[PDB]
Formats: sequence, structure tokens, C-alpha cells
Amino acid sequence: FTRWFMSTNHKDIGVLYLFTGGLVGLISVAFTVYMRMELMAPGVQFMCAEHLESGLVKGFFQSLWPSAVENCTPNGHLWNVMITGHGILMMFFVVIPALFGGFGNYFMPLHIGAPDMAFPRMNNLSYWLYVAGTSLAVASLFAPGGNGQLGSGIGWVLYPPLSTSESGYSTDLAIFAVHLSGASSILGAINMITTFLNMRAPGMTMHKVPLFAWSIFVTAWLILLALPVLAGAITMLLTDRNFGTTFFQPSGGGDPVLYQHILWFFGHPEVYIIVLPAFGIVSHVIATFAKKPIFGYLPMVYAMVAIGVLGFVVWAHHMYTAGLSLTQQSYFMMATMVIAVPTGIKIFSWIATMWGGSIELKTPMLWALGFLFLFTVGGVTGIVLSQASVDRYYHDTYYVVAHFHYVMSLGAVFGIFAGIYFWIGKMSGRQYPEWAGKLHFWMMFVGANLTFFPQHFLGRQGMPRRYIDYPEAFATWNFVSSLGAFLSFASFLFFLGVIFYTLTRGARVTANNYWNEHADTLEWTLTSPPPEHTF
Amino acid sequence: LEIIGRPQPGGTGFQPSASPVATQIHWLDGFILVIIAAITIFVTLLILYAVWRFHEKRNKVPARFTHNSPLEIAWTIVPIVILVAIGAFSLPVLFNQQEIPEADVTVKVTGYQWYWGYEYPDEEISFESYMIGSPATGGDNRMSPEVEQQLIEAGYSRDEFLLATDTAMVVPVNKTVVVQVTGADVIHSWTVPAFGVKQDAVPGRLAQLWFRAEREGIFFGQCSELCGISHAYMPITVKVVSEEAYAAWLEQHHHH
Ligand code: HEA
Ligand code: HEA
Ligand SMILES: CCCCCCCCCCO[C@@H]1O[C@H](CO)[C@@H](O[C@H]2O[C@H](CO)[C@@H](O)[C@H](O)[C@H]2O)[C@H](O)[C@H]1O
Ligand SMILES: CCCCCCCCCCO[C@@H]1O[C@H](CO)[C@@H](O[C@H]2O[C@H](CO)[C@@H](O)[C@H](O)[C@H]2O)[C@H](O)[C@H]1O
Ligand SMILES: CCCCCCCCCCO[C@@H]1O[C@H](CO)[C@@H](O[C@H]2O[C@H](CO)[C@@H](O)[C@H](O)[C@H]2O)[C@H](O)[C@H]1O
Ligand SMILES: CCCCCCCCCCO[C@@H]1O[C@H](CO)[C@@H](O[C@H]2O[C@H](CO)[C@@H](O)[C@H](O)[C@H]2O)[C@H](O)[C@H]1O
Ligand SMILES: CCCCCCCCCCO[C@@H]1O[C@H](CO)[C@@H](O[C@H]2O[C@H](CO)[C@@H](O)[C@H](O)[C@H]2O)[C@H](O)[C@H]1O
Ligand SMILES: OC[C@H]1O[C@H](O[C@H]2[C@H](O)[C@@H](O)[C@@H](O)O[C@@H]2CO)[C@H](O)[C@@H](O)[C@@H]1O
Ligand SMILES: CCCCCCCCCCCCC
Ligand SMILES: CCCCCCCCCCCCC
Ligand SMILES: CCCCCCCCCCCCC
Ligand SMILES: CCCCCCCCCCCCC
Ligand SMILES: CCCCCCCCCCCCC
Ligand SMILES: CCCCCCCCCCCCC
Ligand SMILES: CCCCCCCCCCCCC
Ligand SMILES: CCCCCCCCCCCCC
Ligand SMILES: CCCCCCCCCCCCC
Ligand SMILES: CCCC[C@@H](O)[C@@H](O)CO
Ligand SMILES: CCCC[C@@H](O)[C@@H](O)CO
Ligand SMILES: [Ca+2]
Ligand SMILES: [Cu+2]
Ligand SMILES: [Cu+2]
Ligand SMILES: [Cu+2]
Ligand SMILES: [Mg+2]
Ligand SMILES: [O-]
Repeated sequence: FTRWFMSTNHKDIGVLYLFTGGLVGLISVAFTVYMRMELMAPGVQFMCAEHLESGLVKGFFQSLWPSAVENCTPNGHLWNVMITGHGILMMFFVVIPALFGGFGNYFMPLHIGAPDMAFPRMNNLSYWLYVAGTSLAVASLFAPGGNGQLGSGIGWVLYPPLSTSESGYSTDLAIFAVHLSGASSILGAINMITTFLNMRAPGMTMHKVPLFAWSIFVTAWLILLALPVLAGAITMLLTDRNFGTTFFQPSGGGDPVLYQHILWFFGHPEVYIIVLPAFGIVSHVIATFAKKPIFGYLPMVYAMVAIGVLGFVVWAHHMYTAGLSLTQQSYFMMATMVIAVPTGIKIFSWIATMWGGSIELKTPMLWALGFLFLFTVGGVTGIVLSQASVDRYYHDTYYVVAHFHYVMSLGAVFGIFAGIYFWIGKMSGRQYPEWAGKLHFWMMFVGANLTFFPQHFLGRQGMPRRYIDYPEAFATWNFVSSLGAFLSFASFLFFLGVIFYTLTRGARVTANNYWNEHADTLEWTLTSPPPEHTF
Repeated sequence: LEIIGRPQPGGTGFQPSASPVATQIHWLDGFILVIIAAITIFVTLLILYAVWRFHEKRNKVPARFTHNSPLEIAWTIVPIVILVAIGAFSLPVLFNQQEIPEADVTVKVTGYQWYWGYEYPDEEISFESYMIGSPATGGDNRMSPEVEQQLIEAGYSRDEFLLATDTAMVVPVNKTVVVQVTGADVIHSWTVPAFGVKQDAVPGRLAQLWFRAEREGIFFGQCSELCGISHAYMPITVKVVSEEAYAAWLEQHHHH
């Protein structure tokens, strides 16, 4: 019944976030399958203007069959709507709702011995704001938009003056969607912070809080400072579009580059908001399956605090070619490089935790080991891009796309999967079949690497971002990258099968702690699933 | 003229360099690439060794240590030293890149939806540049027999589709070219990979870049800030020629 959706218990809200994030993730991954169908070969074969003259549903199915070039009039607007929709959904309505709204709401109270969040009704409201935002985002795809078509083709960061000139009101719906998503995140951050400070179990000193709870705590602070700034930036877009202001229009003395500073002041913290809870999950998972306590618990906490703080003074590395002076360019490059030192401490301490342990290679551990390797690949190309002298070549190329998919879709997403296989028994009372989790991992490991490692080559050869079509010479590595994305998609449908199998007919969980003694936090002292009313 | 600044089938490296700045970038990137490949291989071999050496069937009683201070001091200082070495080589390169020398040739570039306008203020020359295959040339941004014919007549082949433009920005070899970039409607971005230059074309702002081309040939770039529906269809052609071939081109534009 709809008694799930009006629940105010942190465990039920966590599950609603997880499922909703998973469903929206499926939609956005489907967009990328269509994207990679069109990028599989030079020339435009799918995104034809001819498909617009038919109806919405009829034109949809025509869009999925290739046409010869001579019968296909390229429709760059549909490309730009797809990639904009894909990025908005991921950055606002998929991975943070799953890690922070999902695992954070479920397990952070359990980890600190709290019975619930401080404001359970605020928590339930935060979930509905997330669903309201998600619905406006999706609605904008079907609203009148740029170039007399539907949808907004302006990229997920909505740069003006393109975003303030785009016709229709699709862009206004997208801005409202981002407002609702930030509201949802701010309410969650308030709940996490109040609960963390005020409702720890007696004896749970701050230097005894588990690392996941720490990561949610630090993440909640980043949200409180970053998201109000974003609300400002995008409200100024709304008033330039609709209420005659000129913040970003040079005719009226505005500056489009001013928007970039405000937006990226949120924009870089956003990615550390994404990844910090994944860091927390990796620490719990690696400690459990190495059968060894986490190496350097206190450096782990401080490194997350250092990363969170530095994440607020590096934003202009997204603007090296936007007209930054040489002095700003040199500062932001040097501030950005510092982030590698705390992050390296965590990477080395995760290996140190494995070192001398007794290692069990079960599915959650596979995801965490993949995280270590693949996040490192993404993080070192982030350091490359931090060199403004080299970012001159790579900016707005697929080398950037390769970078952020390794840290996000082979990093943060591996943390999401590590968490799901780690905790599905604890949340549901049913266990996943081990062989299928391993097969999911290896299919995703091979496919995601085939998808994104060749995009380094495309970037080095100069392929720009946000292109419906590309010169003939980029064909080989675009082809390999599309095959990898199709395999990755197969691996994700299989995963949805594995989850459906687990929840309907998975082996019954009988133990409170079905792993081992080194899963030593409070949720493993409760039943699977924990009782309806905790502590 | 040789087609030099272009992507090549199956390429994994940079486009060929044709400026000293591009040469610097190739070297700095190769230097950093060896370092980050060393770091990544190192991290990966550690994980694979630890999984092999400490697998539960091979090490059955886990250790319990959570500190090692010589190692933590090492693995904090060595990254800091690696990064300072990178910064020491890369800040000069950045400084050479962004300090604008004195121009031998000055070109003012304006980005439009969806084409580029060029003005040579010393020469009172101005023209617009459209993709061969764009509506301006009769196409609709796709390959066709007509588009292939236009590419051949302009001195290219069907392989240069989406890169070749109807007009080119012509500059003399071994001269300092200063380009002033702005946007007319939305933000665009002007770039030539073979020169190692890229600068956003922002409405209301005039920004500068420089290059000195070290050999003659043809070099392509593509617009590099999503600007709307034909973002993929407004490229850049630069022809670097001899001093007098350049003068010849100038004279052909002079109105008597
Ligand atoms: C999970 C999300 C996530 C994370 C964690 C990161 C992490 C980092 N990112 Fe990334 N980034 C994005 C998501 C993320 N990024 C997105 C979405 C974009 C594009 C936005 C857009 O335009 O749409 C982007 C783009 C982006 C740019 C702008 C590039 C451009 O547009 O031209 C830059 C600039 O430097 C950057 C750098 C970094 C750096 C230095 C880190 C560091 O935090 C990484 C540090 C980690 C390591 C370095 C590896 C581990 C460390 C060691 C093993 C120690 C030893 C290593 C050394 C000594 C180097 N990234
Ligand atoms: C979380 C962030 C995230 C994730 C997971 C992805 C996933 C993928 N993305 Fe990307 N992408 C972005 C963030 C992300 N992306 C952003 C910010 C942009 C910029 C948009 C812009 O330019 O404005 C972008 C743009 C971008 C481009 C460049 C478009 C262009 O410049 O024209 C391409 C190219 O192929 C691409 C492809 C893919 C593919 C094939 C996948 C995947 O198919 C790879 C395989 C992954 C899976 C199969 C499953 C992933 C799991 C989840 C999402 C978890 C949810 C599930 C549960 C909770 C159970 N996306
Ligand atoms: C697990 C589920 C994942 C679902 C993945 C769906 C994969 C669908 C593949 C599309 O099929 C190919 O599409 C190409 C178009 O990109 C065509 O290219 C060919 O045909 C075109 C004509 O339409 C030419 O222009 C091309 O140059 C030529 O290579 C090609 O014929 C066709 O076989
Ligand atoms: C792509 C998405 C990713 C998937 C995420 C993992 C899924 C999370 C677990 C599913 O939800 C659980 O299902 C159980 C069903 O057995 C419920 O038990 C419940 O069972 C009874 C109702 O079925 C209730 O009365 C009890 O309170 C309760 O123990 C439990 O509450 C609920 O949380
Ligand atoms: C749309 C995406 C499509 C993705 C395609 C996925 C293909 C799935 C392969 C099905 O074959 C399975 O292989 C398992 C592994 O071999 C078998 O487990 C068997 O073998 C395991 C040992 O590895 C045991 O743990 C199991 O109990 C035992 O059932 C299982 O029976 C069998 O059905
Ligand atoms: C869209 C793509 C959808 C694809 C979804 C596929 C994912 C679901 C995997 C289900 O696999 C099950 O795994 C069990 C292994 O865990 C097997 O039990 C087998 O193994 C047990 C031994 O471990 C025995 O006790 C059982 O009787 C025996 O049937 C069982 O046969 C097999 O069906
Ligand atoms: C409710 C809202 C919509 C929910 C969306 C999720 C839909 C996914 C349905 C997947 O269900 C699974 O389908 C497989 C068959 O297609 C079965 O695996 C079967 O086939 C596999 C591959 O052969 C074998 O490995 C297994 O042994 C065998 O159980 C599996 O049992 C079954 O549970
Ligand atoms: O390319 C070499 C570069 O050297 C000098 O730049 C120095 C600068 O003077 C110092 O302030 C230092 O901190 O930064 C740069 C390090 O390379 C020259 O001033 C510069 O013109 C020259 O290009
Ligand atoms: C089933 C809905 C999810 C979206 C699938 C991705 C395909 C998108 C096709 C776009 C067709 C243009 C109207
Ligand atoms: C030779 C005529 C075209 C044959 C290839 C058609 C491929 C269609 C794949 C559709 C994929 C739907 C998701
Ligand atoms: C009523 C116009 C919208 C105002 C939004 C906030 C404007 C303040 C700008 C603050 C600069 C960044 C915090
Ligand atoms: C980067 C992750 C690699 C982890 C190594 C996995 C080795 C698994 C060997 C088989 C174990 C039993 C299935
Ligand atoms: C008990 C057998 C171990 C289960 C392993 C399942 C995955 C095997 C490797 C699959 C590789 C797919 C690319
Ligand atoms: C020259 C036509 C190329 C057609 C390649 C289509 C391959 C489809 C791959 C699907 C694989 C899914 C795992
Ligand atoms: C450690 C990850 C770096 C990935 C970048 C790949 C670069 C490929 C270099 C090929 C150069 C060919 C000359
Ligand atoms: C570690 C850097 C390797 C060297 C890079 C190759 C230089 C490419 C351009 C050199 C051509 C000079 C005219
Ligand atoms: C308005 C003319 C712009 C240039 C068009 C093409 C360039 C002509 C070639 C110049 C000399 C080549 C050897
Ligand atoms: C770790 C800080 C890196 C800074 C370094 O790259 C340069 O500033 C040194 O010249
Ligand atoms: C080489 C011809 C130079 C002619 C010169 O006077 C013109 O460019 C001025 O308009
Ligand atoms: Ca295509
Ligand atoms: Cu950033
Ligand atoms: Cu443009
Ligand atoms: Cu553009
Ligand atoms: Mg840009
Ligand atoms: O970022």
C-alpha cells in the first residue's frame, strides 16, 4: 500500500531513495544507450528531423532504427536534449539520492545508535521534493524548448547566454527541477547534522563513530554551503529569462562569466558530495572482507574533512579557457593539486587495510577493489586536467568525459553496488546469489572500461564534447566505446534481474551478522531486517 | 598544402604539433603521463599482490595493525614531492602560453550561431567561415554528393567533412599570430589542437591567444563550447603559408 510513501521512518525513506534512484538511473542509462547508438558510427542515422513530423510515440520508435544518411536530416537539438537530460538526472536525481538519501538515511542512524532522524517528517518531505524535482526534469523533456522543438539542449550546467536565450519554457522547468532537488538535499543535510550531533547512543564519542557516518556528516556540511549558492545562480537565470534582469547579458552590463563562478562554486563541491559517502562504504566493505580493522581510522576522518574543505577553493579549474587571468589560473591549479594528498592517504590506507589481512573475494569486495583501481585512474587524469597548460588542449574534449566517468561511473557507482551487495541481506531479509553478483561485477568491469578508456584517445585526438556527429577519423574508438556501453547496459539489466530475484525468492537471511565479526558496527547486532522501531 | 592538423584513424596520441606551444604541451603531458602511469601501475600491483599474498586460503589469521608511521610519513611526503615537481615544470609552460607576445599578424575572431567571422584589422579584411555542408553552402550538415564535390573543389576530400570550411584563416609561417576572440550571441570557443590554443568566445569580452606556426599546411579545429543546435557544425580552418603566398592572399582581398 501507499503506507510506504507516507512513512517517516529513516529505514523506509532510505529504501524509497534507493529504489527511486535506481529507477531514474535506469532511465538515464537508457539515454546513454541511445547516445552511444548514434555515436557508434560517423554520420547521423538515428536522430533525424524526419522523425519529428510523426507523433510522439511513433517518432519515438522510428528514432531507434537506423536510417541511411541521405534520408536522415541531422537533428542536433535532440542530441543536446539527450545529453542534457542524462547529466541532469545523474547529478541531481540518481547517485546522491542513492548514496546520501538512500544508504545515508538507512544506515547512518543505525551506525550511531540513533532511533531515527531528528525530524522524521522533514525526512519524508525531502523524499517528495526529490520526486517533484525528478518529475519536473522529466517533464522538461516534453515541454516546448529550444529551436521550436521539445526539451532543453543547454548542458547540465546551463551556461548563459545559451540557457537564457533558449526558447520555450522547458529550461524554466529544468531550473525548478534543480531547485526542488537542492531543497531535498538541504533538508537531508539538516537532518543528518542534527541527528549526528544530538542523537548518538550513550558512549558513542565522535572518535568512535563509524567511517560511513562520518562521510555522511561531512557530505551534509558541503551540501549546506554549496546548494544555496546554486539556488542563487539558477534563480538569476530565471530572472534574466522571465523578469527582465541582465545579470548575465552584456547588453545590460552583465557578464556570462559571472554565472560560471557562482555555478562552479557549487559545481566542484557537488562531486565531493557524490563521492564522500562512497568513500565511507568502501571503508566498511574493505574492513569486513579483509577481516581486519580499518587502517588509520583518524587519518581517514581527517582526509575526508580535508577533501571537503579544499573542494570549496578549487572551482575555477572548470574555467581555464573562460578568460581567467594568469594569476587566477596558477592559483586554482595549485589548490587543485593539493586534493591529491588527502585522497592518496585514503587509497594507501585501504590497501594497508588489505595488507596482512585474510581476504575474502566476495561480490561487495570485488566492487570495492574495482573502486580502488578505477577511482585512481580517474583521479590521476583529474590531476592532468588540473594543469591549466594541458587543460588548454583537453578542455571540452572527450578526455574530460573519460576522466569524470572513471571517478563517477566506475568510482561512485562501484561504491553504490558495493553497498547494495553488502547490505541487501540486512535491509530485506533475503540474500543475493553469489555467482550472479560476481558475473554482474565482471560484466560491468569489462564493459565500463571498454566504454570510457577509449574516450581518452578521442580526447587526445581532439574530439569535442556535446557533438551529435564527428569527423571520420574518430570512428574506431567511438565504435569500441559504444560496444562497451551496450555490454555495460546488459550488465545492468542483469543486475536488475539479480535484485528482482533476490527480493522475491532469494535465500532467507537468518543471522544478525551474515558476514563475519569484522563487520563490527551496530546494524550487524540487529536482526535482518532490523525491527520496525530501533534503539 | 599538406593536411597536418587533423585527427587520424584510430589515433591514440595528440594531433601533430605545429607550434612551439603545442610542443611544450606534448612534452608536459608525456612527462605527467609517465608519472601517473607509474602511480597507477604501482597502486594496481599492490592490490593484486595483497589479494594474492593475503587471500583467506593463504593467510588464515589476519593481522590487526592500524598504524605504521614511517610508511604514512613516506606516503604523505612523496605525493607532495611528486606534485611539486609537476608544478615546477608546468607553471613555466603555463606562463609561456598565457603571456601574449607582440603580434606580427593580428586576427579578430567572432563566434556566431553557427559560423566564425574573421577580421584582420591591419589589412581591412573581413569574412565569414561556414562548414562545407552547412546551409550557407547549400547543405544541411550531412554528407552528400554535392558536399563531397564542394570539398574537392576547395582542395580537400570527403575525409575532411565537418572540419573544412568554405573560407580559411590564412597566416604566414614563423610569425607571431595574436588572435582576439569574442562571441556575438552565445559563448563559443575557438581552438586549433595543432597550435595548442583554445579560448572561449564570450559575448561582451575580448580575450587573446597567440601561436607561431612552425610549418606550412592546413590545421582544423572545432567549436568547443556547446552553443546550440549546430555546435557540431561550425569548425575552424587555418592555412599557414609562406610570407609572400600570404601577401598574395592579402592582395587578392584589396579593393582598388
Ligand atoms: C565523483 C565525482 C568526481 C570526483 C571525485 C572528481 C575528482 C577530481 N577532479 Fe573532476 N570532474 C567531474 C567529477 C569528479 N571529479 C565532472 C562531472 C567533471 C566535468 C563537469 C562538466 O564540465 O560537465 C569534472 C571535470 C574536472 C575538471 C575540469 C576539466 C575541464 O573541464 O577541462 C578538473 C580540473 O582540474 C578536474 C580535476 C579533478 C581532480 C584533481 C580530482 C581529485 O579529487 C582526484 C584526486 C584523486 C587521485 C589523484 C587518485 C588517488 C591519489 C593517489 C593514488 C595519490 C598519488 C597521486 C598523485 C600524486 C597524482 N575534474
Ligand atoms: C553519476 C554520473 C554519471 C553516470 C553513472 C554516467 C553514465 C554513463 N554515461 Fe555519462 N555523463 C555525466 C554523468 C554520468 N554518466 C555528466 C555529468 C555528463 C555531462 C552532460 C553534459 O555534457 O552536459 C555526462 C555525459 C556523457 C557523455 C558525453 C556526451 C557529449 O558530450 O555529447 C557520454 C558519451 O558517451 C556519456 C555516456 C555514459 C554511459 C555509456 C554511461 C553508463 O551507461 C555506463 C555504465 C553504467 C551503468 C550500466 C550503471 C550505472 C549505475 C547507476 C547510475 C546507479 C543507479 C543504480 C542503483 C542505485 C541500483 N555520458
Ligand atoms: C543489450 C542491448 C543494447 C542495445 C544496443 C543496440 C545496438 C544497435 C546497433 C545499430 O546497428 C547498426 O547501426 C549503424 C549506424 O550507426 C549502421 O551503420 C552502417 O549503416 C549506416 C546507414 O544507416 C551508415 O551510414 C554507416 O556508415 C554504416 O556503418 C549499421 O548498419 C547498423 O548495423
Ligand atoms: C535498484 C534498487 C536497489 C535495491 C535496494 C535494496 C532493496 C532494499 C530492501 C527491500 O525492502 C525491504 O523489503 C522487506 C520485505 O521482506 C521488508 O521487510 C518487512 O516485511 C513486512 C512486510 O513485508 C513488514 O511488516 C516488516 O516491518 C518488515 O520486516 C523491509 O521492511 C523492506 O525494507
Ligand atoms: C540481459 C543480460 C543477459 C546476461 C546473461 C546472463 C547469463 C547467465 C548465465 C546462466 O547460467 C548460470 O550459471 C551459473 C554459474 O555457473 C549457474 O550457477 C551454478 O553454478 C554456481 C557455481 O559457480 C553455483 O553457486 C550455483 O548454485 C549453481 O546454480 C547457474 O545454475 C546457471 O543458471
Ligand atoms: C534480465 C536478466 C535476468 C537474469 C536474472 C538471473 C539472476 C538470478 C540468478 C538465480 O540463480 C539461482 O542461483 C541459485 C544459486 O545461488 C541456484 O540454486 C542452486 O544452488 C543451491 C546451492 O547453493 C541449491 O541449494 C539450490 O537447490 C540450487 O537450485 C539456482 O538454481 C539459480 O536459479
Ligand atoms: C515489478 C516491476 C518490474 C520489475 C523489473 C525487474 C524485472 C526482471 C525479471 C527477472 O526475473 C528473473 O528472470 C530470469 C529468467 O528470465 C530468471 O533466471 C533464470 O534464468 C537465468 C539465466 O538462464 C538462470 O541463471 C537462472 O537459473 C534462472 O532462474 C530468474 O529466476 C527470474 O527471477
Ligand atoms: O617560461 C618561463 C617564464 O619564466 C618566468 O615566469 C615565472 C615568474 O616570473 C615567477 O613569478 C614564477 O613564480 O612563475 C613563473 C615560473 O615559470 C617569466 O616571467 C616568464 O615570462 C617566462 O615565460
Ligand atoms: C523507455 C523510455 C526511456 C528512454 C529510452 C531511450 C531512448 C530515447 C529515444 C528518444 C526518441 C526521440 C523522441
Ligand atoms: C541493414 C539494415 C539495418 C540493420 C541493422 C538494424 C539495427 C537496429 C538495432 C536497433 C536497436 C534497438 C534498441
Ligand atoms: C531576484 C534575483 C535573483 C537573486 C538571486 C541571488 C542574487 C545574489 C547573488 C549572490 C552571489 C552568489 C552567492
Ligand atoms: C580489480 C579487482 C580484481 C580482484 C581480483 C579478483 C580475483 C578473483 C579470482 C577468482 C576468485 C574466486 C571466484
Ligand atoms: C564458483 C565460481 C565462481 C563464480 C564466478 C562467476 C563469474 C565468473 C567470471 C565471469 C567473467 C565474465 C566476463
Ligand atoms: C558495421 C555495422 C556494425 C554493427 C555493430 C552492432 C553491434 C551490436 C552489439 C550489441 C552487443 C550487446 C552486448
Ligand atoms: C593512467 C590513465 C591515463 C590514460 C590516458 C591514456 C593515454 C594513452 C597514451 C597514448 C599515446 C599515444 C602516442
Ligand atoms: C615525454 C615527452 C615525449 C616527447 C614528446 C614529443 C614531442 C612532439 C613534438 C616534437 C616536434 C618538434 C618539432
Ligand atoms: C576570404 C578568403 C579566406 C581564405 C579561403 C581559402 C584560403 C585560400 C588559400 C590561400 C593560399 C593557399 C596556398
Ligand atoms: C602539492 C602542491 C603542488 C604545488 C606545486 O605543484 C607547485 O606550486 C610548485 O611549484
Ligand atoms: C599585400 C597587399 C597589401 C595591401 C594593403 O594596402 C591592404 O591590406 C590595405 O587595405
Ligand atoms: Ca552516427
Ligand atoms: Cu571541479
Ligand atoms: Cu559555436
Ligand atoms: Cu559550439
Ligand atoms: Mg567550456
Ligand atoms: O568538479
